[PDB]
Amino acid sequence: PYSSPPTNLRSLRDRLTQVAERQGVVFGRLQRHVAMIVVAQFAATLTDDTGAPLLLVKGGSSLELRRGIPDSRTSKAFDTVARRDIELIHEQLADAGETGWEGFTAIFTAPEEIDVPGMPVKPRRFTAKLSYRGRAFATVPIEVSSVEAGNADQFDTLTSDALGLVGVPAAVAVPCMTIPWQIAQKLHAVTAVLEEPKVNDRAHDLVDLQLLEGLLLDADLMPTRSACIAIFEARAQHPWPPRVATLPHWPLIYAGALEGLDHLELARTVDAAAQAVQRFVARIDRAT
Ligand SMILES: Nc1ccn([C@@H]2O[C@H](COP(=O)(O)OP(=O)(O)OP(=O)(O)O)[C@@H](O)[C@H]2O)c(=O)n1
Repeated sequence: PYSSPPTNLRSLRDRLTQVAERQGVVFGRLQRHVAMIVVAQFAATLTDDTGAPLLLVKGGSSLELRRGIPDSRTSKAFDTVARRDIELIHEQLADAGETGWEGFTAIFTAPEEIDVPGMPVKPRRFTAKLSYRGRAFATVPIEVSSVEAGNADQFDTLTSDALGLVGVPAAVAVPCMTIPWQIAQKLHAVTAVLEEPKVNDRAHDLVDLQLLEGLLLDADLMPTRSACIAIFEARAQHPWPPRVATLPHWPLIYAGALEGLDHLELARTVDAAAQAVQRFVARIDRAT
């Protein structure tokens, strides 16, 4: 246990290395995780007139927070749903990063519209360039999506002790989109059928959906069913409940997304994973 915060970036990295070995995770994953937590602390300063967050973490970053680095895929971005339009979010995020948090500071690049087949609204992507006490520490890709069907009306508050473990004591509170909404979105995405030149490549959703099933309590099954219906209705595309199919190019992609997750009970083949998520769909659909 450290008595005080790292005096500089060198000490922070040395401490991260120390915690990574003790925890048995890869240093670069832990460093990404810590940088994402730091970004979340800037994001958490964005609030409406009632103190409620303007930004909720979702996607792979949400799963990492809920399950831990060992039990989740590498998250590619700090992915969020936003209750305000991107220009306000960016302006307040940039101000938060300039003011800093526990010695960390951030510069945010200009947002850019992203293409993502199947979503009603194109998300915006940009980058946070984080420093620790004036030394470049890491860059965190950030993704921001519009609300959908009331998916930001509720949230959970996640915590990590990763920064405490390197001696940064402030409280971590990460507002996160709820598991029922997160299931609804991923179920829609993995079952969407794209225009025939384009093809659906989201075999990794079959991993995330198995991971989410492991988190869901039965008391939230009927909430999840309603959230699935709301998402499928709002998106005005294929109907609920969907058929969880696979495509011929998915096997290698599904195997890649499993990398490092063997200690879990995940379906070993992609077609087995599709049938397991199909069973999940049926369980959700019967919780009336
Ligand atoms: N048709 C789609 C595509 C994606 N998403 C949402 O956008 C997020 C980002 O998708 P992606 O870019 O593929 O990242 P992740 O799925 O979170 O994980 P990874 O990039 O590591 O594969 C997902 O979590 C999901 O909530 C969605 O709702 N519908």
